Amino acid sequence: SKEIKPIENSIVKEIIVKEGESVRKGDVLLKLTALGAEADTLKTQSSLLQTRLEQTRYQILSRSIELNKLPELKLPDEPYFQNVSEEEVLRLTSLIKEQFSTWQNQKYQKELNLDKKRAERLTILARINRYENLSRVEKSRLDDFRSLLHKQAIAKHAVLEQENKYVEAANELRVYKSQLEQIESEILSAKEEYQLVTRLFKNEILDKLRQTTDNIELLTLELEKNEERQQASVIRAPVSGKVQQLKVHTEGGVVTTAETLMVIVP
Ligand SMILES: [Zn+2]
Repeated sequence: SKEIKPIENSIVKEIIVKEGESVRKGDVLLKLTALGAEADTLKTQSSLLQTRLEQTRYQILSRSIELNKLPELKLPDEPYFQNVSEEEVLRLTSLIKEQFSTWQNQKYQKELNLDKKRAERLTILARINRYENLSRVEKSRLDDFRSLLHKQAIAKHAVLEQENKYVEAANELRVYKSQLEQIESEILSAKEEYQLVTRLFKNEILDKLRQTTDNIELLTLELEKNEERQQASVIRAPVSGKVQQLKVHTEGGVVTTAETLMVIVP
């Protein structure tokens, strides 16, 4: 007495009723899935898996920053990590290893420069000490010399050459002191270069981790829509009675909203 049509163009997921079967109002007759829903959901799920792999990547790298060494490169076994291919895991671990290696090498280069500057500073300090001691010695010998001038116990020539020696010592000292100031400045700059590497690495990891979080959020919303559309529609008997004129026996075939799948009499 009443015709049964699908609310939307779909695929016959399950045929529960047979021809001539008696059903009550509310009994399930047919379950349908909307066309193209499973493929869409599959796509969204794939994207989710990828984004989560990336999330794992940047989490591991952040941890490696905190440890200055890589943690164990394994996926946690959570339900979103149930359909991961060997290729995806390999790609993940390779990416992690390569980024960590590059970071470490950059650090080591800047640290190398810094250490070179430190060694140079040590050398400069040694020279400064040397010529300060030399300067003072020549100055004292010269002072002893030049008032022997005023008691005419020494030649002017000896005085001139001692003054020459002292002057050279003092000039060398001044030069190396200036060099000390400059190298100290360069050491400061080198420290800032060394620190900048890890600073930027840490920042970039935080940024990417945030991005993956946002992406997981949006993809989750899209997945929610997909799951809402994909969930099987159930057709329940609007009245109790007999199933007649059933024109559906193939699971997996297409039915349209204009098609009468069966009638329930009366
Ligand atoms: Zn001379």
